Amino acid sequence: QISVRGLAGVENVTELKKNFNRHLHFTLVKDRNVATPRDYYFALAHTVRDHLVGRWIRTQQHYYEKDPKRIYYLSLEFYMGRTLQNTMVNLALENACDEATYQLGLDMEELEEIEEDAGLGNGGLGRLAACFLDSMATLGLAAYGYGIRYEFGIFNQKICGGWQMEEADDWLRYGNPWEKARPEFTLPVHFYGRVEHTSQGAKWVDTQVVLAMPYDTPVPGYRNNVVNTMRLWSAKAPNDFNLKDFNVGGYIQAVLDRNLAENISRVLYPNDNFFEGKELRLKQEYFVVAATLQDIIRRFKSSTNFDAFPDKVAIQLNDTHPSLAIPELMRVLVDLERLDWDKAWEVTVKTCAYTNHTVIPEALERWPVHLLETLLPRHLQIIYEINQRFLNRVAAAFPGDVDRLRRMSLVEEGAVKRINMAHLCIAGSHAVNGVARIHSEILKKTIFKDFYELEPHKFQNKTNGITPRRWLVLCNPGLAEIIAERIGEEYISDLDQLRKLLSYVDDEAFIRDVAKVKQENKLKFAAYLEREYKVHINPNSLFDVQVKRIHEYKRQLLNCLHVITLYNRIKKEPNKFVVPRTVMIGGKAAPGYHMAKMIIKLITAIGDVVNHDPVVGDRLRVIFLENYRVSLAEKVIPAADLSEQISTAGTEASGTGNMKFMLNGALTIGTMDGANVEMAEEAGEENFFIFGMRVEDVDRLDQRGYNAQEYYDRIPELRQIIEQLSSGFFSPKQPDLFKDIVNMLMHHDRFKVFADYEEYVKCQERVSALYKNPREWTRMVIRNIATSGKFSSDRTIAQYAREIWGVEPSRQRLPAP
Amino acid sequence: QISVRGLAGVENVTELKKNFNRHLHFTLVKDRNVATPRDYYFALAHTVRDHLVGRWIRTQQHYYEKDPKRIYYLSLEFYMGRTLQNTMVNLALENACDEATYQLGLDMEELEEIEEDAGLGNGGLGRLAACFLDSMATLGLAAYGYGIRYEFGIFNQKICGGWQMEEADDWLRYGNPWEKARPEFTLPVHFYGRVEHTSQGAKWVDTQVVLAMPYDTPVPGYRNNVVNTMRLWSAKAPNDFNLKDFNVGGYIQAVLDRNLAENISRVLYPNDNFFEGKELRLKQEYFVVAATLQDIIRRFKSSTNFDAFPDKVAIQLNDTHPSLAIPELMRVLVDLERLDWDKAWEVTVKTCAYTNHTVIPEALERWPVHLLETLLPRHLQIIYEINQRFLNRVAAAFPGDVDRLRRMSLVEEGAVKRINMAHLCIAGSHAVNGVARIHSEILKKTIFKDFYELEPHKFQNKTNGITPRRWLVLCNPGLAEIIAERIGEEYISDLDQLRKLLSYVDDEAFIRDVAKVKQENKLKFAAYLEREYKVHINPNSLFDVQVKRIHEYKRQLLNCLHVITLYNRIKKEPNKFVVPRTVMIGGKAAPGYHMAKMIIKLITAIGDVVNHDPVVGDRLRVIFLENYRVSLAEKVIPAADLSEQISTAGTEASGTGNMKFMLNGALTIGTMDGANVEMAEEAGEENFFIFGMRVEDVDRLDQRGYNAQEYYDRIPELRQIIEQLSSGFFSPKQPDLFKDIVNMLMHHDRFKVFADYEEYVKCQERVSALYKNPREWTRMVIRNIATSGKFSSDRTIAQYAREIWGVEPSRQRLPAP
Ligand SMILES: *Cc1c(COP(=O)(O)O)cnc(C)c1O
Ligand SMILES: *Cc1c(COP(=O)(O)O)cnc(C)c1O
Ligand SMILES: CC(=O)N[C@@H]1O[C@H](CO)[C@@H](O)[C@H](O)[C@H]1O
Ligand SMILES: CC(=O)N[C@@H]1O[C@H](CO)[C@@H](O)[C@H](O)[C@H]1O
Repeated sequence: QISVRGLAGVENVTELKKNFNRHLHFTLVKDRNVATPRDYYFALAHTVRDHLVGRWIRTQQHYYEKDPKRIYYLSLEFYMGRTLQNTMVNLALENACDEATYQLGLDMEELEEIEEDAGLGNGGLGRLAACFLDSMATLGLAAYGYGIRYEFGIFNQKICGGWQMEEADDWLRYGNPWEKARPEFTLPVHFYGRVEHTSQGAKWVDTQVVLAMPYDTPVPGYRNNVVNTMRLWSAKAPNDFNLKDFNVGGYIQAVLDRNLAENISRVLYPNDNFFEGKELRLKQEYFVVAATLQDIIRRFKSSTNFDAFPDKVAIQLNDTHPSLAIPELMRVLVDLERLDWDKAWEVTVKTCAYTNHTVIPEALERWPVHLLETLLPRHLQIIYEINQRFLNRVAAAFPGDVDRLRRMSLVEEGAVKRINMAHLCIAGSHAVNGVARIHSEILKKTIFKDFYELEPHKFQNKTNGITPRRWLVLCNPGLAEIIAERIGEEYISDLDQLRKLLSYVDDEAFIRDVAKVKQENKLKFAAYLEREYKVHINPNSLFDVQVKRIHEYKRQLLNCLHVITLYNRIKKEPNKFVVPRTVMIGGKAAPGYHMAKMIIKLITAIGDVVNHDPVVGDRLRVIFLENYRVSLAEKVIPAADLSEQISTAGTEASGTGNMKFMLNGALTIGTMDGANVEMAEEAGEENFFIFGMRVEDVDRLDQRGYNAQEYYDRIPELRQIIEQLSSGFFSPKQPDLFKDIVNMLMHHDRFKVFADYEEYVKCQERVSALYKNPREWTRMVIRNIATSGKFSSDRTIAQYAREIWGVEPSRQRLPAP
Repeated sequence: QISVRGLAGVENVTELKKNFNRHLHFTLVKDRNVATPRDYYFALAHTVRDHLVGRWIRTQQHYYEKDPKRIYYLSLEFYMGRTLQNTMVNLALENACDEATYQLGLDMEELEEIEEDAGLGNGGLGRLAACFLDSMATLGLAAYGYGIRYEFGIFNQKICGGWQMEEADDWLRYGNPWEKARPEFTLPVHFYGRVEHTSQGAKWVDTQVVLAMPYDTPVPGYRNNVVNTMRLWSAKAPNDFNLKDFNVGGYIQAVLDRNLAENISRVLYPNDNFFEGKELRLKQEYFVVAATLQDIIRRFKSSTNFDAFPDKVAIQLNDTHPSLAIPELMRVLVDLERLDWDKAWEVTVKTCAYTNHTVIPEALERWPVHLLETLLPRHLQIIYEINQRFLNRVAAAFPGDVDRLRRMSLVEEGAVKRINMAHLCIAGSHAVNGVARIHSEILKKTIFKDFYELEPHKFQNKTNGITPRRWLVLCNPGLAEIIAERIGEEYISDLDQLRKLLSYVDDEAFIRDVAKVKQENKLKFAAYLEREYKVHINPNSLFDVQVKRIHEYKRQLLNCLHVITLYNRIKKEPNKFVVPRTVMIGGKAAPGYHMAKMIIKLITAIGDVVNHDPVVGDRLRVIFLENYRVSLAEKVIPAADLSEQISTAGTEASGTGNMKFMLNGALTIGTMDGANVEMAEEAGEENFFIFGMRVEDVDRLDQRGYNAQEYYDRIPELRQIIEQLSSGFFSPKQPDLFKDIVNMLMHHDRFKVFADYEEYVKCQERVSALYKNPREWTRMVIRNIATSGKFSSDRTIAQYAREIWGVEPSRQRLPAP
């Protein structure tokens, strides 16, 4: 039992064992003779859950009594992962439960592996929302996460014949012990219908009604007894009209068709940085917004002058997905509360804040007018009015600038009329932020330049972060322990204290412990790999890892080119020494993203060749990590030596995986993109492996005109690789299998893979040179870990609180349980 | 607190209050400040449930140890109603819980009204299965009820403008504390596909797979610590093929289409005594049978010579709904276990028993061959083989009788080929029974005459019954108490002891108590009527009740004719004295049964006229009891004076509502149909109000030819009624509203309403004459209650056990909890 895992004191262990047996009997209705590992997992989950309830109830009672300003984080994604260990960590019950289960003859770590991941997110955006919820609770903010309870989260990825196969993530199959259904708080949501203009105001009538049933999940802060709530809405059909609309096609059919309204919360769209304008997605977006706003207003009216609304409520929009909150708030205030437009607008603007997460054009939401027209007629009218008044403001500030007017319009003209949701968000929010310094600057200099010129005060930066609880203490206890031994435990909730480790960079003892922990993590992971999936990696090789969603801008393809280069160099000089490497690439491709699926096949195709070449031996291995998800991230990241963050400069808004690797003892090879810039700034550029074009360089190349052929003609090693791909060297039975990839690299590569190839290969050689010197590699690692403090989501949330929401974070512990 | 409700002893009450608060806090996550009545209901339900778990686990462990013969009751319907009070009654916790909640400042009776009915049945057939489960547990049989967990049970009936409106019964909305999901025991069910004949046997391949997930509900016996199980299957789509069948229409659509396989357990077909040959119904029937048989075999292989199978297993088929169990058992034994046909057939016949519940032709299941052909190709082949071998047996016993062969064939020739499931059941079962003596005789003399001649030994009778726990102790505690005061509590599990009450028929004290209880029940119900539904009945009037499903054979129309007769007689002689009556009619009509819906409208239309006629006053009231269901039956039956059981002789197989009224102190007016015959036999015909044609009389009339016109021409009062209906007297704004009803009564009444009119009216006059003499009315009531013992489902189950299943019932209490 390690120090940071809490105390396992007599009374506690005895009490836990007692309650464990209680739940196994009464809750699961089983006895020790027929109980399976899953039964034991659930008995433990219910036992831990019990310790959470008391504090959950008083935290909420507390907010009712003190009535502080409330923060509502709206997101269509919350990538939570597993909850058991995280709950134990935050409640300081890990060692007690470990002992209690040990005495019951059970291995707690094998029980934890039974829990299903709550994968209600695609990647970075969804996981950021999860880290934020943790930090808001740890900082004592009266915050509520609001989203959708998808019955099917991100699909489980299977690799068959080297190809990605998708299968439904039935995560609720065995039940979810963490959520609490609150059917009593069900709210109605309206769709379709038409607008009627009456004597006093407009009325939205003849609508289809769908019920929103909330499920609450507790979010515990770190050892402060604060337990906030994440409320997820589930779609339910009403019992009437969805059957009472008589004169029709039969009783049975009417009941079966209920699964037409309930499909709204059925599944998560599996896209990462890609907009898909489907009606079902729009319905989901309005569903979460409509239900949430009614809940917010209801809670407020308990706290009718809405002038104080902005003082008691803050609504944060995670991307444009929940952008309809702006016109919906206006609708309720104008149509239902009967406030004058101007007054309602003032309240709305002061209440909403918008966070932008990307500059990629194919990721921006632009909804066709005909869709909004049919599904939400009243909102479309409100949007037109907002646009009209906004453009009048622009025209007054920039007289005669007619092109500026069309550029800033919320309504985009063309083949099909569309509403630019990003423009909607900027107009209706008092604050707009990017997620990394370089991203926020790009927003002001390019994409939102016109808006910045009109309202410079709205634009801000809030560099992303990750929670040190899940991403250090939970997944890397070994490291957290050796750190605690030197500087105490205070850093867990004050990551900046990791800087104290700088005075240990020359400590022979510490250097040895740091390296020891990494080695243990690698052996641990190397074992998991065989135990599950039967694979052959060598724990002595350099663990080169690139895990994140598969996307062309992420450039998994550049990594592939390097891997093939290494392979060719070995075959050319077989008996020459090279630092052994285990290259691991993992990530999911969106089901309808062809090129992404082709990239996965190439990676496995390369492994098929490299992993079975006698001459290579155990000097180079290429493994594709199947079903990359939060729980897998918690295993591979602590075991990594090299972190690949190689997106084309200017494409990765921030990145968060980069921060996770830095905190866990891996060195980083990457481009000056997103948060990589600030990470290098914090650690010192001489302690980072930076390469490739900077944003300025990419722009030059575009002015010039990118011609991949040039690089192909002047770089022999690159030419060889392309010829191997084209000739079928990696696909014997299908010679032209990778023709699309080659065609893209050569004629229409929007991300300039070839442009950074030479610089990349050279930088990688420097990485291999340092790995040869264990002591110096580890000292550089220490300098990275020691300067990763700025990337704690606690820092990020404290900035949102003070600069956007107008609330003060607190580390004060709540009056016990 | 009344005696029969158990003890409320210090330690128990203290413990219950403690656990109540425990669940309210930890389970519901609420505190006394925000808890609603529903929250309190759930805290109490979980508290009572806890006392059930211990015994449930040891009962099952007990069956595993002693390995007795097991009884499997297969039914597509289980009309359970509410579970809270029933559980308390059977565990002897009613007074303790009453006191415990009282001390917590809560009214337990108002909490009980919050529980939703588990309406997984249509009427008599489904409720019989529920009473049987109770009796099997009370008699210590190792029995399991197997059915389907419909997410939508029988629709909730609303009356709008006098018409029936249907709305979805979302009974699981707030959760079900009584069931326990057992996802670990999920089993696959196959559909479609094709048959392949290989070297060694036939193979069913290329099928669609649907998963069957079981949910277990505890069934406690009466104070014997026995807790049996009712396992209900829920449909689940697999995560693969229902997504892995690549090369198709999109990821999102594939996930949404999962609600194509899961629709199997979505809703209960709302038909009572009416066959609807839809594919979805056939899928439900096979779904329950396939999942159940695999579960049975699996449990057996734990108990490979299947020769002992019939000694360890008994399968009871409730009607033909689960008839596919016969060919499915053969399929598994022949195709999977590789037993020779003859051996497999011997086992199947000795294992299965069939109970027939009706002789109405439109209720008999006859599935089109093309349906079975496409959905279950292997089963169709097995059915043909069974038929072939059965007909060879018939041909050998009755040489040259070619018409007998076509009459007995399982395959029905004609416009469309169909399989007669009843013939299938008789051929593949070792016992076939009717549900009342007269019904069982009709089966042998008519419908199944040919089969009886071939195998006389298979035909039996098992008169239906009702459980005295729910239908006396639970719904009429007042009566159970005054009975217990005189003869003890032993009768609750030995109803025959009620005969001792015969020696109290002249007891002035008892006569007074009996009448007092009825009066209290009527006041109680008269109040409920106003509290809910705002209505005006008078507690001093005779409560004339007819509650059951609306159907032409049940003759609610004959009752209507009498009601109109009374009304007309009053209008003719306003100032003449007549015994005051409150006529109550209630019941649901199947959504697609036009005539049934028209009958409901007529009843309310009559009330509209009669209830607002100044001259009538409070002498006659016509009320339509909305949403008749089990919970409503528990309220109205104890309050009834007159029970209407007036089906056309030979149409009501047994009836069970008739038994409920008899046990609760109501006199009966009825035809010699179903169990009415045996009830009159037991009580003495001079203590029953019998009228109308007997079965023999109906047959004569059919030989003759039924001509309604004759009765219309010779009965002035009847003529007047028909003319009032035709002229629009009961539908002013729609003069011909009831044209269909009149047309039917006059030209195509299959149930001869007019033929029994005169006899009915006269009998009703005799009922009014006796009601005028309180003392004599009550003495006759006592003679009915005292002779209702034979109708306890404990008697019924004991007979099934000894004469069909080959097992001995036991009243021995299980070794405590
Ligand atoms: C942290 C995380 C991400 C984000 O990784 P990036 O490299 O920033 O894209 C994606 N998926 C999972 C499961 C994560 O844990
Ligand atoms: C007992 C019962 C029935 C059966 O009544 P019959 O008059 O035999 O048709 C039908 N419905 C409910 C809810 C019952 O309690
Ligand atoms: C649309 C979307 O998911 N954008 C992503 O948001 C996360 C969290 O801010 C960033 O780290 C990532 O670089 C950016 O691509
Ligand atoms: C098909 C069907 O529901 N038949 C019914 O079965 C119940 C229970 O046996 C009988 O009481 C009733 O008279 C009979 O009509």
